[PDB]
Amino acid sequence: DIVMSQSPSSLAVSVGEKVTMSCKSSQSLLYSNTQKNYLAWYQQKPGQSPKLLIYWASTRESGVPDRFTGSGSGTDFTLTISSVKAENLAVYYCQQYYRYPPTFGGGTKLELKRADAAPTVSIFPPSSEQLTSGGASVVCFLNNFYPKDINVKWKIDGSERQNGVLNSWTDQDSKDSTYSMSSTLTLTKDEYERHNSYTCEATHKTSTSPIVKSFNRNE
Amino acid sequence: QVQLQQSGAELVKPGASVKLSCKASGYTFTNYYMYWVLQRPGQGLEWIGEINPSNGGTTFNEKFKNKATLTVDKSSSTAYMQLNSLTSEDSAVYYCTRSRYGNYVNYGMDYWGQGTSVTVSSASTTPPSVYPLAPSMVTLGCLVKGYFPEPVTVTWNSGSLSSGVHTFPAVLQSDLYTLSSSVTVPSSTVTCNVAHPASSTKVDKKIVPR
Amino acid sequence: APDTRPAPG
Repeated sequence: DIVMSQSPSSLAVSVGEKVTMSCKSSQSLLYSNTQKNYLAWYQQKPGQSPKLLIYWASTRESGVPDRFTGSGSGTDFTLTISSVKAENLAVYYCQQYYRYPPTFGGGTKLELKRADAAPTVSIFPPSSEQLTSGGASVVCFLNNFYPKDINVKWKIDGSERQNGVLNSWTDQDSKDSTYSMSSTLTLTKDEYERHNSYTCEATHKTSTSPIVKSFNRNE
Repeated sequence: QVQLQQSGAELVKPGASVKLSCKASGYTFTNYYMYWVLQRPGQGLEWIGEINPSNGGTTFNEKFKNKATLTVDKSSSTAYMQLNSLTSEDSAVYYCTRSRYGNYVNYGMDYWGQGTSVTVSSASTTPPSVYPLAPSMVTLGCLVKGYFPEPVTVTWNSGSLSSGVHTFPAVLQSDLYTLSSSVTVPSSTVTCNVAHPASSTKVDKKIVPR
Repeated sequence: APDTRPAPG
């Protein structure tokens, strides 16, 4: 198969910026002396089907504004949005039709740039309702941080714990352009009741030291 | 005018088959190759195969040789894709799509169906357990655990509280789904409202500080 | 050279 590589996978932009995203191909998509390059660009917004923007590397599908510009030749292609609008925030895929199977790139997601924001971090004991099921979930919310890169680390009585941890990340918020994350440490009820201190440590670019939130089961 | 109408969502057990449909209108069906494309949850796009609706000839991706069968009914302008020996790896949204033809290739998939969600698990319909998460501005939450299938809806005070809500994507834990919702409010009751339509479930948990 | 197809119809 031809492999289509898009860089970067994620790109933060401002309304009004010029934006270039890149697409590289493992074989030449240029046929001979025809000056035709067998490459297309698609847009996908969340919960919608993909929309064709560009084909033959540089020709725009009808009804696509000229704010979108395809170019390149052979193996190296780019898509440019000359003046980004909010309605342009999406994933963009490239796709070759030089050879079967047709193959897509991995996509480049366009997000909105904003000022850095530290996570608000909250930790929650298991409810007594839940302890009754003989499982025990400790939840930790990390809310309204920017940028989206973050790590959560769990500690039980001081000792890191990696098993039974489940994380869930929101897409960029439409109100404030932040991200949020939920982390859940899942234990048996027996194990939960054998330990006293539960800690949730967040590492984010806004803080030189981790953000630590804990509770003691007896308190 | 041009329209691809795909069939309803699908929920099936491992080893089953589905036959998805894709009714085409607004153009001469037989004059465009029909492509099928899948998108696994939170992932990219992958081509499955093509059918030439005028003679019914097909080509598949190596990866879907035995997985998929493509056909058409010309008299109803419908393309069909059947999937066999279904694993949970095959849970995804499946698109049918019209390609434009020119210079001897299909150069652009210009109209897409809305997609068809196929979900493959051996789980059965299960209502969620709903647990409270109790602690100037304060945050509370609501853990929604062990339910099948998607989705659930979470609201806070019956819609009253719309500010400061994060409902997180569901996550798979023992073939059943779990999600969390948080809500932030000032200092002085809050109630989370979970609906699981599949199990005719509505449940209101009061969040009791401390 | 591209993988080619005949026109549908």
